[PDB]
Amino acid sequence: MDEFEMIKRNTSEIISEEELREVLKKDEKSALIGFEPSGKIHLGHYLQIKKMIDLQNAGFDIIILLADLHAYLNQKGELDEIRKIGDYNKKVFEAMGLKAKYVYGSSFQLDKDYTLNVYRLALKTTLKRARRSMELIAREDENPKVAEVIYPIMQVNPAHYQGVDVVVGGMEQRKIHMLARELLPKKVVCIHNPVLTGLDGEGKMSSSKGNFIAVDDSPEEIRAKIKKAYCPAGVVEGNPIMEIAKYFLEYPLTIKRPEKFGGDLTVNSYEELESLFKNKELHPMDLKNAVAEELIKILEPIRKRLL
Ligand SMILES: N[C@@H](Cc1ccc2ccccc2c1)C(=O)O
Repeated sequence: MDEFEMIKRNTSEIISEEELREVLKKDEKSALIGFEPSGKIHLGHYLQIKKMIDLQNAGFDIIILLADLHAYLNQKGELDEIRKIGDYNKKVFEAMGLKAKYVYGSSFQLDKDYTLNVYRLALKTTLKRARRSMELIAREDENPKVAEVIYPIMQVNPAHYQGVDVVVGGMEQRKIHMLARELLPKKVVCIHNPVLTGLDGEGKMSSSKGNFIAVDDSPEEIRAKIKKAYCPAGVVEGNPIMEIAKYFLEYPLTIKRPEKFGGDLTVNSYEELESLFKNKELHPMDLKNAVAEELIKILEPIRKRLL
């Protein structure tokens, strides 16, 4: 893959690919991602950090916004607590091999000019649109709060995009990103990552929902987690184990199997893995065993580096 294709790889969308190519032509390029700090850093975060590392390899300076105040607004707790979690998060991303600069939302998001821009952009953003943009982001709430519609206008604040060529996030961010693209002086390139399915398989992988593999989980816990994971034969859609195989595993992948169930297998691409599986020629147990073991290896230097 040339640089663009390495960046494109495993992304759900790039807005736009022709803005991206324009950016690649510059020397100094910078890419931002923001995270509500999470108590556990899981494969969902790792997917995104891997993409930040792609960009880093392509010569981008990486900025990570530790979005404590957004996390406050999105009901994840008190600010001082969210900040400590953010410092943990920082440690985990650095363990992953990302070389980035880290900015804490609270350090600038209470400045008068920032706030004035929250208010300015609240006048330009409808309630309907704001609520729409948060459908995939908002904390579950029977009685949705005003905080919910403040969150996306804050996320579109020009201070976040000053000097940044590209913003990265999951597909759940896309409506907020489209709003920024409409409201800011400068259109920033959006690169969107896919959103991982939970181990249990209903919704998406989340720290607050107990359906995650944390990058620091021990080998034992990773096995037990992937043991109980949802993963039907021939069913590639919403299968977290196949997602793990697609997004984390290096190919060719040598799957282990007893001789009495076809013997050890080699798949030279995720494409090959997918057909073998969708043809009901690779059973869940065998895929599960192979994903658990390759994951442990993948994660080992991160978990050990975290000690
Ligand atoms: N909304 C994100 C956090 C988040 C908050 C503010 C941002 C500002 C600019 C670019 C990305 C940003 C991501 C989350 O769901 O974790």
